[PDB]
Amino acid sequence: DVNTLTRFVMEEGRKARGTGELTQLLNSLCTAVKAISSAVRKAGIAHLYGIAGKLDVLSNDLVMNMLKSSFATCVLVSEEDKHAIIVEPEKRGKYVVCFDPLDGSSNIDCLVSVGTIFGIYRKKSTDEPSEKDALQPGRNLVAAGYALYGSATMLVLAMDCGVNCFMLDPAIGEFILVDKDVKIKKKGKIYSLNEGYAKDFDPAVTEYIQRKKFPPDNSAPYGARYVGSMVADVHRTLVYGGIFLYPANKKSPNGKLRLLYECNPMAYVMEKAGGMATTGKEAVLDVIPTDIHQRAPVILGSPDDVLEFLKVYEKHS
Amino acid sequence: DVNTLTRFVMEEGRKARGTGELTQLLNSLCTAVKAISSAVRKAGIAHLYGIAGVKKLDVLSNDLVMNMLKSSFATCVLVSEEDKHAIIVEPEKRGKYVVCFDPLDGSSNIDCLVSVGTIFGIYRKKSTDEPSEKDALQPGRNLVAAGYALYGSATMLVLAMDCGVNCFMLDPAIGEFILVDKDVKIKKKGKIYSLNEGYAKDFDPAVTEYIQRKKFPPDNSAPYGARYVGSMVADVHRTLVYGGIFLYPANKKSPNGKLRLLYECNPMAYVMEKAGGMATTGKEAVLDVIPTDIHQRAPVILGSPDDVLEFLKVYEKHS
Amino acid sequence: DVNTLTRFVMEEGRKARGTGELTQLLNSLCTAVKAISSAVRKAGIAHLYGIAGKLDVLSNDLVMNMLKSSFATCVLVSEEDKHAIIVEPEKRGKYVVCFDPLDGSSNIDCLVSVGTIFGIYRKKSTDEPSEKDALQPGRNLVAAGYALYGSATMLVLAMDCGVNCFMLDPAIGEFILVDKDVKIKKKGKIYSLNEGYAKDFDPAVTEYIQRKKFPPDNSAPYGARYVGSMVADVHRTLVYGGIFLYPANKKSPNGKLRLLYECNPMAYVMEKAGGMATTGKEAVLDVIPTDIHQRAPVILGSPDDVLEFLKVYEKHS
Amino acid sequence: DVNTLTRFVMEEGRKARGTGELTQLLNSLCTAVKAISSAVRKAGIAHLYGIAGKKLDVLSNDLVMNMLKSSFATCVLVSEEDKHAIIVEPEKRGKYVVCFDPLDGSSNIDCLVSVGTIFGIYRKKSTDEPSEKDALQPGRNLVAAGYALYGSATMLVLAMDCGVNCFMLDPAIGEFILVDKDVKIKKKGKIYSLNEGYAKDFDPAVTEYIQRKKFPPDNSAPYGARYVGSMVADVHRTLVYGGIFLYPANKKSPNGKLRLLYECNPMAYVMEKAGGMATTGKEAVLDVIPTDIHQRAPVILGSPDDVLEFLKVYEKHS
Ligand SMILES: Cc1nc(-c2ccc(S(=O)(=O)NC(=O)Nc3ncc(Br)s3)cc2)cs1
Ligand SMILES: Cc1nc(-c2ccc(S(=O)(=O)NC(=O)Nc3ncc(Br)s3)cc2)cs1
Ligand SMILES: Cc1nc(-c2ccc(S(=O)(=O)NC(=O)Nc3ncc(Br)s3)cc2)cs1
Ligand SMILES: Cc1nc(-c2ccc(S(=O)(=O)NC(=O)Nc3ncc(Br)s3)cc2)cs1
Repeated sequence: DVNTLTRFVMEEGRKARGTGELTQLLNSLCTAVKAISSAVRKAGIAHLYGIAGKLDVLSNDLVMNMLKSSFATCVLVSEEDKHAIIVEPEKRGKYVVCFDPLDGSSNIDCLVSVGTIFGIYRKKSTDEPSEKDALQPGRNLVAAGYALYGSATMLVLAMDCGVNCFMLDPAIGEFILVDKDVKIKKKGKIYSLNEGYAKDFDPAVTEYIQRKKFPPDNSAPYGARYVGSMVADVHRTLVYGGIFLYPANKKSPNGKLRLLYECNPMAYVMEKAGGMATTGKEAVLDVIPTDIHQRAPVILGSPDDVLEFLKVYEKHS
Repeated sequence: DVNTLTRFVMEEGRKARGTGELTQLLNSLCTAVKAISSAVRKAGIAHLYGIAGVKKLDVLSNDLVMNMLKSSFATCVLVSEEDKHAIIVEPEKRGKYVVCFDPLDGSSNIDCLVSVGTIFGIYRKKSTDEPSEKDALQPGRNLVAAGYALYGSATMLVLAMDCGVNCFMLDPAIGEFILVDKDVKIKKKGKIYSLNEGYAKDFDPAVTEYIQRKKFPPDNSAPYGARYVGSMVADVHRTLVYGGIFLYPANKKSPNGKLRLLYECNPMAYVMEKAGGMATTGKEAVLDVIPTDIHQRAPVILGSPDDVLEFLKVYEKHS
Repeated sequence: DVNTLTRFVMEEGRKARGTGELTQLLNSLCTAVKAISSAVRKAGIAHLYGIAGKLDVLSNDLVMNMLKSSFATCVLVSEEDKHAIIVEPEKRGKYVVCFDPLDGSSNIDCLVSVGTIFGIYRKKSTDEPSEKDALQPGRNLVAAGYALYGSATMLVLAMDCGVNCFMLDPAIGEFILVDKDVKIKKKGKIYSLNEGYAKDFDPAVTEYIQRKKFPPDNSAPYGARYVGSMVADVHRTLVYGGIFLYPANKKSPNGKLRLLYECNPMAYVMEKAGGMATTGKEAVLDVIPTDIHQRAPVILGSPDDVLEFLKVYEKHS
Repeated sequence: DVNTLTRFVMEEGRKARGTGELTQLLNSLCTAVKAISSAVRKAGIAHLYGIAGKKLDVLSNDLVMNMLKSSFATCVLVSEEDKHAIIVEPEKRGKYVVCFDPLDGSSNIDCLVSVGTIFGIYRKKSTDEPSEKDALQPGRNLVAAGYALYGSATMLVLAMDCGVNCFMLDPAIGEFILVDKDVKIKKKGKIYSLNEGYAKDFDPAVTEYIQRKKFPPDNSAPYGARYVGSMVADVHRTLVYGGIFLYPANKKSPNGKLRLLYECNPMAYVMEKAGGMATTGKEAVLDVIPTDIHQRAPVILGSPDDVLEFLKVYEKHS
């Protein structure tokens, strides 16, 4: 029996007897995602080229304005904005949203896959809302996921009930539920990172990579895949299994990806799917942030693959 | 002044005073591509999941390309990645062109929504014999037109002909390919290398040396970045747009590479060379290989000319 | 501040502190309507004509299956089905829905406007669901409206709070609120009926129309419009004012249009917009039905116009 | 075997061994029509209502004007939206003259009534410098004419010397698919179409003819009545279902209401190529020699038997 994202979320929200605010949040977010998808696939591009005589900016505006007008949020943190955005009192709800409106858009000139990442916290304190309300560890997440604008558009939504995948049918502008209660493979056959930085690798990374090319137990070498867009690489990791790494290097001694709106949502999706996500020293979701734009190293994916990396890492202290 | 793919092609064809057959070819090809794009983006998927109470995409794409080319009255021999033998067009629909295509390259991993694409190469039938598979056994040098459609974050048709390379963006609101990049030229040297390094234990020694030169530059230069989508159209297109180098080389286990010459290597080599880039097997230009089997494989290394030349120096250094 | 149908209905539903079932129903119907629109605009027709080598039934299937799977309905009455459709026990909700899935589709070969008409009732008794639960007078309506597949696609939704109009943005599949709390003109300048059947007119109908063409005073005659598709004609009546008639005559003493899923929803929209809708003998919404497919004469529109018709109608009674 | 509009026109163009200029015109027009369709169906309206924080008839006119100019096929363009004819700049001049109504019926688009685009295409006949006079040709001189109907779906009807062909816009791929080949209208229909709101102004022939439709003197069944009020919608129904369409003169419109250059002549061309008729009462619409690009004309068109029946009544009243 068919189901849509909005209907699925309403049915779960009613079972839980919530106020409805989270459903309003998510529905508004979905409206923003469908709007971004339409622009990313270049609907209307003919008008820009004169038929009748920016993209990361528009995506950010779409998310900001739909979340503000949902009456469900109070603090908004985006990759695009230096400081947290405080929702005006007459539109304030109880939820905090950290998002990357068009992740990977730096290389969008080659039509690489792009996406939107989001993580949702409930505001905890009785104080007036402020940037400090976004400085929660990932354990505190209420919901997280991403929209992938790849060969098709897909929304992956992780909540405490698990992970579910919804395909955008653009003929009717509806997210169709296509993969329920998704679990990642225990172990995969693909590893994913920028090997251009081989010169800067920690020794633990270098050894782990050598095990994938020259397997010590006589198994077959892993394949290598690296789109260079986090949402595409993570979603392949979810679908086919395997492991994704953005460890520390010389240009990025704390890694390059951002903790609040890149690492935490993907880590949350992995763990709800039976996967893992580590910085090397701890779980990503346990990192207590002190800066909304702070960076974090990330290694995630199938549990056997991450655990193997952690064994190698532990060997190097 | 705005321009669309069809009109751009009509204006060039009229200037050249051709019969119109090639324009009819290209127009039918674009229609199948618009149909492929719509299925790839999962238009109508709600019906598969029971909203009202079916072929895999590579099968449907092959049917779309096949049926539009046959019904274009411009073709006589069609080679597809999907079919063991060439298709001979029925006499009442026969035109003068030979088309080799890959209808949905990269679709094996479309379950993760990776970029996919369509690759095509167009030849003039040269012999006066009855049309046959032998008419597709032409070297890449003989191509009249070649290109690809990339179904990525957006859909783009790249069309290379003797006049150069032009890029057309599909506006899905109106189903028209909008001309957005005219007479495109690749960077002389790039900063990205692209290949499956998981198989490093099987690398040819020249591939091992060249890749290490990229990671640990001997001249104190900055190392290159690495990108490998695993879908040829996406990787080659990034190579065209940002410059750099793409490798699917031969090794001991794969002495002739993995990619297919007629409808993967030749069309991309033609696009590269028209953009001021290069494309080599290691031993020669890809477009100079004289094929003997429509599904034969070929090693390919392509991209910015300085990068390809650097590879070829290393390849020669290993005798 | 932008608003969509889903967001608008959730917000009223929260103010009203309801269980959420009605919001679930309407969201499901909305999805069916987007699906009908896509098929009506002939998306994918290329495949029907061989590029790779019914419409009213499909629309009926879309509505039936979306409503059944909403867990909000228990009895479904459609123009397309001889008997009421009883929702299976494990999916039964509290609402009764009467609809015409593709009204006007008889002339769809000429690309005429078509539409979907719906009316929603609360099941009143605790008995086992049966056709009898749909035999409520239009006065009992919880919500009613229509979707018009015209030059664009619009959903007109009438409830106790008034009538609101939503434009389908097909680029993102969202119904945008574009006209809030709409009211009909007190008096209009357009009359609408099939004059080809003039020889069968009731004598009061003949006189009233003659007064529209040959006003006994010094005013200008009314204009005439008749699309032949009820959703199209009633929506024009709502937007521009005026009067729409499908009256009774000697050969059709009860009219031809159907009460449960054409006359009552349109009469309800009219009354919530400050209009009127009469059979000649009483308000349409006061008719107590005895058969789910029963017919009812209907005259509706701007109140001064409807009241003028009743004046002429009394003279011949 | 499937066929599209562009493919259908090229194949006929190759057979005719013409230069390609008309094919270039028509392809450009079809591109503007798809852009109009997308706008008319309100794609992107969410942005106009603030999702991120031109009137339709003006936009449509811009789309046709700019696509035809850039086609290198036209020299004089006449539009319902512009007071004077537009002369194409010299470096873009081709041989064709185009009269069009970019969004006919848009006056009542607030109620989502069907709207449409009407076009008629002429070869420039005079060798003088291009000017407004190059559009003052009788409809008999048309090379191509037709319309796009933005109704429940979008359909393009194309009439040429070879006959009338109907193409359905599949919005999933932005392609016009051939769905009705070489269309012929019914010899006689059962629907008449006109604004009876002007009954007090009808001349006696119109009054008698309508009375014959409601009270048939042969005791046959009355015709049904339909009047959308949008010309493209009413004419298309007439073409598909047969019957008769009327917009006669009245007191507000002593020379008729509909426009000769880009409403009456193109529909008259489509009707006659479909085996129908289209008359002013005094002569065939296509025989009227215009003197002013926006001049009006009375029109009665549709199935041949129905028009011929009207003309007998017209003859009876002298
Ligand atoms: C996939 C999953 N979703 C949830 C979930 C979603 C939303 C909430 S909520 O707090 O927003 N409550 C809420 O919406 N109630 C409602 N009343 C009427 C309507 Br209609 S929806 C609570 C839980 C849990 S697992
Ligand atoms: C981008 C470029 N395209 C070409 C090109 C394209 C097509 C041809 S052709 O042989 O097909 N001739 C042809 O179509 N003539 C025509 N007659 C009437 C119409 Br309308 S089009 C020849 C050259 C060269 S560079
Ligand atoms: C336009 C208008 N709509 C209504 C209306 C609609 C639905 C209902 S309801 O009974 O379904 N309750 C309901 O949905 N509660 C909710 N809780 C949380 C969320 Br999120 S929605 C009640 C009233 C009145 S005027
Ligand atoms: C449906 C119908 N269309 C016509 C028709 C259309 C266009 C012309 S034309 O003068 O433009 N010539 C022309 O296009 N030649 C071409 N050669 C190759 C290509 Br490719 S196009 C002439 C006649 C007649 S009935």
